[PDB]
Amino acid sequence: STGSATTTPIDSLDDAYITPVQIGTPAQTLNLDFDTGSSDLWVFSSETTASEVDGQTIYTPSKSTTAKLLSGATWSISYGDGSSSSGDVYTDTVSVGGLTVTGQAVESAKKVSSSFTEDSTIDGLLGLAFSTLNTVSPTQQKTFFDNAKASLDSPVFTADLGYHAPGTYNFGFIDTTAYTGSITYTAVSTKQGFWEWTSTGYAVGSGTFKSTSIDGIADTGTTLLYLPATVVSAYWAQVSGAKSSSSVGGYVFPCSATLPSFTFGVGSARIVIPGDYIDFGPISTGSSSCFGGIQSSAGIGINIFGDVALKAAFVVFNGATTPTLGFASK
Ligand SMILES: CCn1ccc(CN)c1
Repeated sequence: STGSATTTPIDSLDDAYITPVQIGTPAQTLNLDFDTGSSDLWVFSSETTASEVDGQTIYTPSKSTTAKLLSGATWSISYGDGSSSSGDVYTDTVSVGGLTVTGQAVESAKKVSSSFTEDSTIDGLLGLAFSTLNTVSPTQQKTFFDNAKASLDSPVFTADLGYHAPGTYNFGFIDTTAYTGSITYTAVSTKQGFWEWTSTGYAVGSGTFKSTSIDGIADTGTTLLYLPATVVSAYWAQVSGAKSSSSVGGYVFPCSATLPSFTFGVGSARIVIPGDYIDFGPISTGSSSCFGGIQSSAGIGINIFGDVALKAAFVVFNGATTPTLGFASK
C-alpha cells in the first residue's frame, strides 16, 4: 500500500504545516501537524477542557463505531517550546492520503497548554519519530508509520514541504518526479528516538564550505533551523545590523535586509536554503526588526534541522531495519 497527502502552511510565515487525517467511522477529518520529532498521535477531542478549545476541530470517539477506549492508558507530553498536552487513549481507524491503519492509538487530549489553544489551525499532532518516544503509559504505543510499515510497498515516508506553498507527505514510495538530481542517503542514530544524523558542514551565501560534523535531528515539527552558536554567528555576521536580542529571544535583523543563503552538507552533497526562507518577518506587527530563521541551539541540547532546512529538500525517512535519511534538492 501507499498514501499521499498534501501538507499546507498554517500561515504566511510557514510557522507549521497541517495535513488532513481521517479518524474513525464515519471519518472525522482533523488537520494534524506531522512531527518527525515526536511519537504521539494526539488530537483535540470532545474530552478536551472546553475553555482550552478555541476553533479547533475535535475528534468525538463516541461518534465513531470503530473507536475503543484503551483501558487504563494515559499520555502526557511536553515539547521543546514549553507547550504540553495530556489525556487518555482510544484505538481507532486512521487514514492518511488513502493509507489506512486499523487499531491506531489516538491520544485524546483532556488538557492542552495555551499555545495549542491559541493556534486554531492545528487540531493535533501526528508523531513520526521512533515509537520508543511514545508517551502512552503503561503500554507504550506505536506511531502511525510503525503500524503501517509492514503493509507499505517500501518502508519509507517522504517529506516535501513547500516554501510559502503546499507540499506533500508520501508513505510507502519515493516519487522520483518530486526532486532533482539524486538522493544522498546518510546514517541515522535512533539512540535518542529521533531521526538523528550528522551533517558534513555548511556554507554562508557564496562563501567557502566549512567541513565540520554537525549532529542534529530532522524535525518537521520544529519551524526553524537550530545550529551551534559558532555556525549561527558566522551566518548573521553576513547581515548588516543583525544581532542576537535577549529580549526578543534570538537573532533579529533589519527587515530591509536581503538575506544570504545557507548551505548544509549531506555527505558529499549540498542542500541550499535560499535567503528568503530565513526571513520570519517582523518581530511584532509593524516592526522593522525581523526574526531570523536560523537560531542558536545552545540552550536546547541538540541541533534541529527544522522546517527552514527541510523545506529546501525532498527528504526520505527510510524506516528499513537500519533506518537512514535521504536528501535531494528540488
Ligand atoms: C506548532 C505546534 N507545535 C508546538 C510544538 C510542536 C512540536 N515540535 C508542534
